[PDB]
Amino acid sequence: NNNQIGENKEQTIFDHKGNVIKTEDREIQIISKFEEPLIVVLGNVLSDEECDELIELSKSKLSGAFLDDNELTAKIEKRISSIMNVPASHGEGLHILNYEVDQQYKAHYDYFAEHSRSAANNRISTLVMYLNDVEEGGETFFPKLNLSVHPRKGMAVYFEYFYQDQSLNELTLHGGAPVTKGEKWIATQWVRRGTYK
Amino acid sequence: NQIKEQTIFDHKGNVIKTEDREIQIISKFEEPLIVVLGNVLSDEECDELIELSKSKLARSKVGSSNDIRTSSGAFLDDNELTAKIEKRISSIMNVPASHGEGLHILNYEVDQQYKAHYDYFAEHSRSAANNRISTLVMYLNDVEEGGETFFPKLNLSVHPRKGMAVYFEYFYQDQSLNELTLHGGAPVTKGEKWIATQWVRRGTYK
Ligand SMILES: O=C(O)CCC(=O)C(=O)O
Ligand SMILES: O=C(O)CCC(=O)C(=O)O
Ligand SMILES: [K+]
Repeated sequence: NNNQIGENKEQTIFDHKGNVIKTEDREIQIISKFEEPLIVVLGNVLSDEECDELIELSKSKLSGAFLDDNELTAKIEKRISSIMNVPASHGEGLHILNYEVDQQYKAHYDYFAEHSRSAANNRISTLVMYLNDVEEGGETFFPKLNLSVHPRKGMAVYFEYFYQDQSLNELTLHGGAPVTKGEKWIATQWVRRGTYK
Repeated sequence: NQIKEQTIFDHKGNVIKTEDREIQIISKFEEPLIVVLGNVLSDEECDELIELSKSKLARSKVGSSNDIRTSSGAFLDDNELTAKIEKRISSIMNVPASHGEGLHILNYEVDQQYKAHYDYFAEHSRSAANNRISTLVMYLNDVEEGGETFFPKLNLSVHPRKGMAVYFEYFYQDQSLNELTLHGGAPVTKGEKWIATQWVRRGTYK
């Protein structure tokens, strides 16, 4: 029952210790952390072939679109659940987005306004997975924090917005900067507070 | 019509093409500028640097018997490998290799740490005549737990990952921006940590 040590900080959903996240089928690398709100750059999230397969599944179906469930998407969602420390049933599913040149995603929040039907089971965290390499542009940027993550195939950026202090959630404003050369493919997993699917 | 101080590192885009390798720009903290970089050193280059740091090429002892000091670690005298790596690093850092102090190798064992500090020298010192302006810390091995490079005034950490590096600079006119680059190496709690550091001076050093 010792004295208080350091300042009191809100607990996060992502609570992994160390430099690696050992999932059932892959060891994910913790690359960098912005402490609060928690933004984590992750390495070795998806294999090259998994990235290819997700893009292919996306093209055959066609803003973006969710993939239909199959053995690959369930495998990937299971791995993602280990990273995000929330059961896969809380995720909305693998949503695939393709940016052509000059396309972008203007800054926004991923959680829903309190006064909306969707906020009854609100989003609490996001994982953005880079499915290809982007010749130029396409950074994921957080303008209130002056932090950017640059696309790199197989890597991902994790961030959460489940804080009691709503100003911390409001620091998670983020966008996809315009692609200026090449194209950008991402998969996004948005995680809800409760079971979604 | 007008629409921030300029930086030494001014690379545009997602990669840095050097004479022999394409380095990956992974993440950027804008000001003071801190950049996580991928694909800096190959696995074998990391292993060889570690081995060289235990040879007669080293000028001192690379390992220590809890707080790392400025006498801890060793500079490597020049050979074919170190020159090749310094040439690559110079393209990353946008400064000629002759401004670098040379590869400095440091080994941390369990419980060892580098308490938070600045890399630049105090104005009132002989070393400030040709002060340091930027640092590249290259991770030469994997660390299971601990060993993060942390910036306590910015609440940002970079975790060790073999072959990656963190770059940061402290050549700003606004001195408060330089003082935001206070950083350290968090204690290694499982395994060991090997790094190479290149410190770059404003003018020719060697
Ligand atoms: O394209 C990006 O980098 C950002 C993606 C994003 O904002 C999302 O998928 O929710
Ligand atoms: O060990 C680290 O992560 C940081 C080392 C450092 O601060 C330096 O090499 O100058
Ligand atoms: K030293």
